[PDB]
Amino acid sequence: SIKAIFLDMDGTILHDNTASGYTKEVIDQLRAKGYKVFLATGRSYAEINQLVPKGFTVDGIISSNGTSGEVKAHNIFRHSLTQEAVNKIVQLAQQQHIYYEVFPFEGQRLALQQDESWMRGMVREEEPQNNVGISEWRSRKDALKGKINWVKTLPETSYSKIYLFTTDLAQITQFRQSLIDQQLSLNISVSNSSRFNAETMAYGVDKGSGIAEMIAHFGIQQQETLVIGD
Amino acid sequence: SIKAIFLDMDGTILHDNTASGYTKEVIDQLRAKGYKVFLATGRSYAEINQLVPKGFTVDGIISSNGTSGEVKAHNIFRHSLTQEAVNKIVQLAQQQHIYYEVFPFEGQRLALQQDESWMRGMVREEEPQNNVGISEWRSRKDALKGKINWVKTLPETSYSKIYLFTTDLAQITQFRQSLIDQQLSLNISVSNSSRFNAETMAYGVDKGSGIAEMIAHFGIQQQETLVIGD
Repeated sequence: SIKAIFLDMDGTILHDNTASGYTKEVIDQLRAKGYKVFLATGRSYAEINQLVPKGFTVDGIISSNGTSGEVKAHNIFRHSLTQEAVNKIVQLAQQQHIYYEVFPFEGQRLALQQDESWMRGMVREEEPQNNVGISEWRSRKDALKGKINWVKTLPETSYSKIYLFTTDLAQITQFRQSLIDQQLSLNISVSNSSRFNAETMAYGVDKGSGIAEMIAHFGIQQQETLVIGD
Repeated sequence: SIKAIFLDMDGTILHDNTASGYTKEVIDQLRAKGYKVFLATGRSYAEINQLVPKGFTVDGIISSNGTSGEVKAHNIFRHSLTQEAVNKIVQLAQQQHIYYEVFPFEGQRLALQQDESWMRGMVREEEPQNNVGISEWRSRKDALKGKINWVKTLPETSYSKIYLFTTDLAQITQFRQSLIDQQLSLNISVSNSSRFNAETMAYGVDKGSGIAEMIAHFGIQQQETLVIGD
């Protein structure tokens, strides 16, 4: 029987959205009935906190794709890339003109200002290019419009992940494989959501590991946990 | 251990609403995991069916506030007032200028043309009157704008419920009591959602009885059922 429920979402349904009320109400009910209820999100803790309505409460949140966990506004884990890994991955990307976004745990995603013009160049067109999906194309255009902090030099801070993209399929296939080849040297796990991308996070860390860490904190077993949503 | 989940809602969450998709998706997942998932609604089966997005699927629906149950587009119970009760309640309401809406299981709620003048007059003001809540006031104005079928004579059809309203507190208090007083003679149960209203349905019938009938249809027990939502 279930003691923990995880809801995976991007937060948007908690805002303006007339369903935020219903979702908040359902979570309150579940919690009142004795369930521990958790959010899982790819968004950062700060972002998800900004989106949710006033009074919205869960027993915990795993954010940044399983790399962070928060309970009563206290961090219980924060799994970072090494600074050395970040620097090497960004170096390789730049050298190959692979569009990249570096995600800190706090603040905007970022990229080096010296790479701004070729990154903007790569998604210049309004229509998606070279078989890239509508959704990923729009996401890149939206990110270039106002979500990237263009920095002169990479900040020294804890880093959740790096996203890598290009419209050149052969190039990204090869680059993704080069990261896989270095999984154990850089201590990273490599994932991808399209054939045009890759993401690198700390080795062995993902939404699943985040869920395991969160339920372990509450003394709940995997077979007592229900995971639903995105 | 839970085998059945009932979601209580008015349907609108499933409409253009970018939450419609998430809700459908969550229901698909729960059903794929082996739960029986049901809707419970105050709307009619026909209304709720045209609100939901395409491909939306549940194991059953209880509608019209527990008075109708549907499984695979077939009716499994349809609990009606008597024609005699409907006629009597309407007569009493008319005599006392208690605003009324008679709800068939199919088609628009209805009221008699001969009563249109004083029904519309009662809620003519844009400002809520006599302490009536904003919500209930707006509901009455919305109903009068285009949700009522004004008939010369009441159709002979199965009827789910009668809603009763007035801005005269003393009058609805007494009228509500009069219906309670006749609960066993008319074979009705009386509920109310504000001090300005009353609703009459078949004796013993409500959302709870509909839930009970629906889970018994699937051989699931009450303690195996989770009920969340409105």
